[PDB]
Amino acid sequence: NQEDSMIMNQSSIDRGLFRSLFFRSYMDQEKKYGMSITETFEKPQRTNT
Amino acid sequence: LTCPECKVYPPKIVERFSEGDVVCALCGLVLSDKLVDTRSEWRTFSNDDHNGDDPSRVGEASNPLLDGNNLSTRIGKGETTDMRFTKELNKAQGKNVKDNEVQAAFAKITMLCDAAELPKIVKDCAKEAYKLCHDEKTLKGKSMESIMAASILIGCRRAEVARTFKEIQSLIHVKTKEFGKTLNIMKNIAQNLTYIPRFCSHLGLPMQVTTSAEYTAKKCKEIKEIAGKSPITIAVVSIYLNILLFQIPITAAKVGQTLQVTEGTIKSGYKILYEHRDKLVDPQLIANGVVSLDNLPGV
Amino acid sequence: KKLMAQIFFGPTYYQRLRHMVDDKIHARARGPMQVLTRQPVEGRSRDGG
Amino acid sequence: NEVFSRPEWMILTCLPVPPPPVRPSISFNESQRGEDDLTFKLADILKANISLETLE
Amino acid sequence: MIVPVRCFSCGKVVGDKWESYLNLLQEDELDEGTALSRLGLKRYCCRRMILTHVDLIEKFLRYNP
Amino acid sequence: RNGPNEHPGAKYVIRDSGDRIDLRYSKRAGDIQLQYGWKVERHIMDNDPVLFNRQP
Amino acid sequence: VQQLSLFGSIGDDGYDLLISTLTTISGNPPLLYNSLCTVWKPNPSYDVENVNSRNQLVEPNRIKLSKEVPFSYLIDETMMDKPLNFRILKSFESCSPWSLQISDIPAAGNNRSVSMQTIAETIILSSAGKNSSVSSLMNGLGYVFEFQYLTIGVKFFMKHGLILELQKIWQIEEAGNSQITSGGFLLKAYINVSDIDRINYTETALMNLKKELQGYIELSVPDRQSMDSRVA
RNA sequence: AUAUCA
Ligand SMILES: [Mg+2]
Ligand SMILES: [Zn+2]
Ligand SMILES: [Zn+2]
Repeated sequence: NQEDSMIMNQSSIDRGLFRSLFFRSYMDQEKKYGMSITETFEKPQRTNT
Repeated sequence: LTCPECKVYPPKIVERFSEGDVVCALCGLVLSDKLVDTRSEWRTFSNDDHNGDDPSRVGEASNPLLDGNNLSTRIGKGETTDMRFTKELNKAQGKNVKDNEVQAAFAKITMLCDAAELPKIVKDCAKEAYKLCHDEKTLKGKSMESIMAASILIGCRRAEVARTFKEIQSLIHVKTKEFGKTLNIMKNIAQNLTYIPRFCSHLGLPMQVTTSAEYTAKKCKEIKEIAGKSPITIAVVSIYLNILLFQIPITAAKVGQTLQVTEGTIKSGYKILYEHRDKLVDPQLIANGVVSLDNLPGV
Repeated sequence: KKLMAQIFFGPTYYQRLRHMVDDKIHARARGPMQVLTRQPVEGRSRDGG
Repeated sequence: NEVFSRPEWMILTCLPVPPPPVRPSISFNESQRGEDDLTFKLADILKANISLETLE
Repeated sequence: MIVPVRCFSCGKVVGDKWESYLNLLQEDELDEGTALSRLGLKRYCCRRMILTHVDLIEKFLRYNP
Repeated sequence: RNGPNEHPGAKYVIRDSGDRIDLRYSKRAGDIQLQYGWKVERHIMDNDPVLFNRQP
Repeated sequence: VQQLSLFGSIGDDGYDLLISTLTTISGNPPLLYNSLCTVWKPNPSYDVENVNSRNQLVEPNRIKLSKEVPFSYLIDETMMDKPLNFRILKSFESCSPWSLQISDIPAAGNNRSVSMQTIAETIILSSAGKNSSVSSLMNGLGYVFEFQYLTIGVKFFMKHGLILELQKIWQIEEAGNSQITSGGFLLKAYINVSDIDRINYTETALMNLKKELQGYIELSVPDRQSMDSRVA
């Protein structure tokens, strides 16, 4: 706990002390590139992708 | 790329981006070591840097599909600038400048879409339809304000943005038969359901009415009850049937006004559909007030 | 065994801060390179050096 | 210096054009393409040049 | 949000005691310090668990789906 | 043999030939028979000298 | 086990000369021998992931079962009463013990002076129970019979554990046995190595034999891919 | 570009 460090009760941590939820959100667009080119939502196949 | 050691026809290879290597998944031979981040590399061309402080920002993105490849900066005011040299170097760009100015007809399309409440994908199709047909000998000498009025319905008819030809007649301009022939010589190089949302909104009807009118109109066509009447009339008629069936009614005069049809014509379609009103309605329609199928005007 | 010292003990309101070791930790040994300079890319995010 | 730096060599008559490594391009998605600011600035030099050549 | 089962410091089940505590306050009018002690919560580690709880769950329930 | 996942393991094998063997994917990551002069790119291990630094 | 080897070949007519040469070079005449090998592969009807309990990639491979057979099982009546010596080759309840082997594709390396192959082997001594046939046992492991071949030949014991086999191979099927070596004999020189030293020493022994036969018969390193039994 | 970290 020297030089601004601290000791935590590992027992307490198990009991839920200081736990937190974490939510990240990923976004994605299906963009339209002009008259013909359009992105697609699908599972890509490794042979033609 | 294909592994020099193995060589199987479907060349199974992975891009281990994290270690910056391109590996053959079978033998494990590394096929490349120099590997670049395309996201961050693209960040150097299209960034958020408008001020000019980013040393990473060093290029700019262009659109080779629409404006070809015309690289050109603009003489403008900087921090330490005399307003004299800007004028001279700009008055000097005037002598070096016809078709490089007809690109301001894109500004005519952009200002028309924004006046017609049209999306960013429609403008870019109208600008590509106009670039590939404004110098055609097949169009020759058509009304130059009616060939760009026709390329907006060409851009809307691919981007799935419902816009009747009479909707673009209201914008500019359009001479009907003149921008109707031009809409065909370029084409060589709507439905009931389309109008229903807008007309209903102006009508001030509920979702329930809209849905039923929408169902009736489709059935009317499916049934082929209205042989050749214009879809706008069909829709206005169907709106009349459904609305009359529900509590908040709208009259022919009011429906016609919104649909931009005439009561007589709405009457014409309506009576044709009325006979099969039963078949027309959605099944779980709830006629309210006092308007059941039997009671509908029948007019 | 009793401590020769007596400890100042009691509840104190402690806060959990946004800086957690696992979102910080980073190591690299050959990886993605810039195009222009042909040097290691930037930031933990990009697996930079 | 008579060998490496005669004063006549300060005024530009010919312009060394740097290769792509110095001004990389990127080809995104057929309707998106990114050129380096130098490639822009060069094209202006060229355009301004081609113009003045025609005038003389 | 939602009463902790077990006190962090010693792990005495505190999960059962919530409603009982909230009851000894409304129904019995009793002060917080006596209710806690009635419920046998003697060590301050256990006391702080109930005394300083904020049952946010009850607000969370106020939203429809 | 330990490989890239076990602690005292290795990531690559560099042959005389110059080409890098990725122990993570090479089908021969098991039956890899070393030759004097090759390089094994092995994990950092207890008692290796390393530069430690605190910025500024 | 590490098997270091070199291969060669000769046509039927080169037999006597080769036997005479190897007899003088090694000091001993040839010794007749045979072996039956049955190869098995993972059952295709069953399918399992190809990974460890540690989630590490495992490559599916064939298992080779090999044993001998009494020579009398290879001599018909036309073969009857013919010196049971090297010249014979020209005119061409429970389970038994077997040798079970799984081998790896030879060590990689350009300009290898010999082929070097790792071989995992165990010995099957006997069986008991319901399905005690070696076939059932292989099935119990999740394998099925694929193919099998008979090899007949003569061998020579030389110095430092070097062994030379002159062999003929026949694949066995009800449709008939076809001689893979039709035309001549497959020549094999090898040493089995259970330290780098003994490996470089063994290479030398093989290299000296190659050197000693240069001009007459050539011994070379076969293609790694031709010594890979992995299923695919 | 802002916010932030020692
Ligand atoms: Mg500090
Ligand atoms: Zn490979
Ligand atoms: Zn407690």
